[PDB]
Amino acid sequence: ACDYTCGSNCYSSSDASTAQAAGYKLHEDGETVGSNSYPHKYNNYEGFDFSVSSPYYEWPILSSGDVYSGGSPGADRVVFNENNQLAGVITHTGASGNNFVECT
Ligand SMILES: Nc1nc2c(ncn2[C@@H]2O[C@H](CO)[C@@H](O)[C@H]2OP(=O)(O)O)c(=O)[nH]1
Ligand SMILES: [Ca+2]
Repeated sequence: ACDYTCGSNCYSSSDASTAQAAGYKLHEDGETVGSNSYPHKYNNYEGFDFSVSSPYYEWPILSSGDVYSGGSPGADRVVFNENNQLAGVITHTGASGNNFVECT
């Protein structure tokens, strides 16, 4: 079973932790990758009720299992905070425009 289901993409807790670890390191080093400059601040326009405090940052999580290193980000993202705590896994899949919905 999936710990996080983003549209049709299936992720385990280990997949999320791995992506988060990569995103947080770039965050700490002040580096970004990709045309959308990931990781970057997640403003939470959606108003999701995360259990951890902000600021929030988003980083792509890939269905391929690989760690994001540039190129197409896909529709899924892991959201983490300044304390390197996982806030949630969200996706553009099933959401209108550039909005996000949480992965179930
Ligand atoms: N939907 C959404 N987009 C956000 C949020 N925070 C930042 N963004 C960014 O704001 C713009 C919305 O059009 C995009 O550049 C989007 O980046 P991503 O596409 O990389 O997520 C957020 O909380 N919700
Ligand atoms: Ca996996």
